[PDB]
Amino acid sequence: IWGCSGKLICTTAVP
Amino acid sequence: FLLTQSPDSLAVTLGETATITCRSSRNILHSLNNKNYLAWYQQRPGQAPKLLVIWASMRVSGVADRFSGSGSGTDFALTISSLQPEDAAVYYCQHYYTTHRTFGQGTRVEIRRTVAAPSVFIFPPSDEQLKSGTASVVCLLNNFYPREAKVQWKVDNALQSGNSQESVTEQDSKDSTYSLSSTLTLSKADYEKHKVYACEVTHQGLSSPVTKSFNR
Amino acid sequence: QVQLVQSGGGVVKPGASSRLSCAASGFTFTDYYMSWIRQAPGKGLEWVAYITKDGSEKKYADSLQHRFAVSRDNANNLVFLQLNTVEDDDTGVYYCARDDGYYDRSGYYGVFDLWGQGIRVTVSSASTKGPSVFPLAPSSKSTSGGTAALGCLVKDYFPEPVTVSWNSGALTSGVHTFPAVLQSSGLYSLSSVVTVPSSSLGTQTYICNVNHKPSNTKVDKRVEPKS
Ligand SMILES: [Mg+2]
Repeated sequence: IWGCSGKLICTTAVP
Repeated sequence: FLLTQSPDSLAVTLGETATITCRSSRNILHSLNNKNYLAWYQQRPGQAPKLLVIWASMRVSGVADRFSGSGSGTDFALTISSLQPEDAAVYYCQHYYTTHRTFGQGTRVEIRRTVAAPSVFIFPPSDEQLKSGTASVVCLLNNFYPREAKVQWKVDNALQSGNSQESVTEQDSKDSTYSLSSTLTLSKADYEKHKVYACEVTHQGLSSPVTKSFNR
Repeated sequence: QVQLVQSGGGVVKPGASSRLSCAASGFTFTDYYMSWIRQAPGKGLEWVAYITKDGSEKKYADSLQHRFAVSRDNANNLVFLQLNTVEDDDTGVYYCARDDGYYDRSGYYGVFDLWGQGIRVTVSSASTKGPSVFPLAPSSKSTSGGTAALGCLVKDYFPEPVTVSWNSGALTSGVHTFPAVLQSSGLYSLSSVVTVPSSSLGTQTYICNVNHKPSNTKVDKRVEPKS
């Protein structure tokens, strides 16, 4: 219910 | 859940602006971040797609500032300013608002440049093929613009029909030109029944038709 | 460095099975979801399946009535796609792709940041045929000034595709490999051509590297001026 395949989408999802 | 791109095709001039529309059947903007879950790809021919934009408007590393994303709700756009020859490609939009990702049907960007006349080359059949009973003659029209070109085959100055095939390249990534091959196929017997094999070429960049020919 | 290299494909009969492969290097393979995507005509890009980093969950498109099976080998850095009871809809170019995204309780939301080169699958009852290769020798009838043209005619093969390189990949500038034509025989044909300095047709060597993977056929042809 919360994690990351790689990084890119989850380094830029929040703002 | 559809993504409809518009238009299907697009002719844009070098140094000018292309716009590619992507409409979604439904909203693709989540609440916990207030971003649209759309992406854009670029596919040059004979290459796999390359991702350009995520979150509808964020450019990815190593992507020129000419590629800009925009829109909200169900209506989005990719623009390409100061167009370059390497932008000649097909562009797809893709949503990731659910686990069932779908793509738009794609939008081709053709490029307009100055008129360039073709270099014409002609190739007789190889001795290697002439042992097989079939004889292929190839005519090459190299690096021209625009795409519209006309090729005529003359065997002993007689006009041929029903025995040649063409293939046009994709647009070149560097000079935005096209190339063309026309291949005339005969039996070995018919090939050796005649002497003069000509390829006559008509293109806008040529003051008058160019002819290349050889003797068997 | 970072890369996905695909293998497999070629011709397959209706109702039969085909296995596609993808080898990954240059990145931590066990950090990424992995997907398969195909490109048919008359309908462009289509996501078919993904596989998780590895608590192996897998998801598929439903239009594919359970017919495809995706698996993974973290150890050898491989992803596979098995196609079963193939139909006339399955002809096209299949890509594996590195899948980047986030997952929460509601599902996974991702994007494809690195793609394999692509493999062509052709659903057909027709039989495989490897190509013959003939030179397009440079002569006075190529020339133009001061540029010579030369090439190889690649003729009578099935199915698509063939790839042509020159001098083992070291000759790419001036190269035009034409899209294939369908001949009335049902077999394919194309030409690869290249422009070079006419001044050095004596000293320089020009070799076609034709590769017809569906028949595992390789042909290298030296194109000499004539004659
Ligand atoms: Mg171009």
